Amino acid sequence: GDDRELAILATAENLLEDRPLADISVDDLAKGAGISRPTFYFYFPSKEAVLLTLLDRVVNQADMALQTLAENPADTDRENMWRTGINVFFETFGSHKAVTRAGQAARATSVEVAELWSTFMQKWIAYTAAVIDAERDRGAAPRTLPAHELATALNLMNERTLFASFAGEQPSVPEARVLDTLVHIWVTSIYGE
Amino acid sequence: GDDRELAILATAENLLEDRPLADISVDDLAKGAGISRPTFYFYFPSKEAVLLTLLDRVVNQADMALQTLAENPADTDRENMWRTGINVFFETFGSHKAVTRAGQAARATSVEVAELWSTFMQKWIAYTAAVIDAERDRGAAPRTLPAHELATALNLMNERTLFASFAGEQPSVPEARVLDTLVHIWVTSIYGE
Ligand SMILES: Cc1nc(-c2ccc(S(=O)(=O)NCCC(C)C)cc2)cs1
Ligand SMILES: Cc1nc(-c2ccc(S(=O)(=O)NCCC(C)C)cc2)cs1
Repeated sequence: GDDRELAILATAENLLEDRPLADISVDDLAKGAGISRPTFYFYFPSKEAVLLTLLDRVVNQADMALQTLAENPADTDRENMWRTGINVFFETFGSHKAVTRAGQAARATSVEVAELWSTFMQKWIAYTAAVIDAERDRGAAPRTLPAHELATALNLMNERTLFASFAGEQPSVPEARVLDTLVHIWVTSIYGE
Repeated sequence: GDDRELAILATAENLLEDRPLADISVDDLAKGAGISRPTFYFYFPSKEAVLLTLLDRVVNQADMALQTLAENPADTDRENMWRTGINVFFETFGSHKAVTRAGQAARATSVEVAELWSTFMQKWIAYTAAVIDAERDRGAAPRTLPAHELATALNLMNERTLFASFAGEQPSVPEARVLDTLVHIWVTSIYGE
């Protein structure tokens, strides 16, 4: 009953490691979760909607993980704070590469995939600006760029660059170097200047 | 003869201001340039190949423009040097928004659009790292991150963020704020930490 949903979801995740959404049919999703095509249609309107449910769970996992960090401050320097935060995304999306890759491709195609991405980006940017602002108020960060514009550009960098790394794109920062790379750019631009 | 090619190219550019490639047919390209469908096929294999020729000319215009700057150093501070360079891309792509937007969408679909992008990105990154390195050698920039990894991340930021701005995406930096925003992040991260 609820198993079947999870099974359809685990099946699409597995099949996306090997091939793109366009190359996975409803039939393959049904088969893999051990159910018929019309039983599939009872849980999902389309394969597309399977991607979106997967993407939704990744995005919320990153989100919840970032909330957790916010409710319990790590006893540490300013560099490590930023690093820990950026690491929520590196680990969460980086443990879900096929879904990341496919969810990103679907922004071109699906207005809901586009709007789910857009909603959380705005949320993660507003939080980065709140923290930059907090940092400015206590006198640790200088008042340079508008905090919101700086956070916008830093979030957008992290999106393209984390995602280029996970996909092994040319060019990209090697995955084992990407965290350090982002964290130097966040910390120099936030504290410098 | 050669007019016809330019006319087909100017027509696709115009039609892309209003609608996506998928919504422009070969027929519309033919009509707009004042020729038949089969006369179209004599200049181009597909609409797709029309996009790619347009994208090729934009990319080379940015490229040539960046070469020019390199052959005649502006008599100026380090911030303005970077600003002038980033401005080549802001102006070039930003004067060609529909082609930018469509060329970017086509990376998902066209291996040649993907490979043309990938080739110039590698070139623009190698040049940014050469200049960062040069800057380190003269003692103006500190040896922090590997120059090539830093340039990778800065180029990728500029791509997503310039392109998000030109498309009016949510979120995005306002277009009238994006240059200043990028330039503070390049200069703090290159000279800081
Ligand atoms: C200590 C703190 N870190 C953050 C924070 C850290 C990283 C990011 S992020 O890496 O820029 N995430 C948004 C884009 C993802 C799709 C890759 C966003 C916010 C906010 S407060
Ligand atoms: C003074 C100099 N500036 C550069 C330089 C400046 C900007 C950029 S760039 O803005 O990062 N361009 C590559 C991506 C485009 C599609 C947006 C790349 C290199 C190299 S040397």
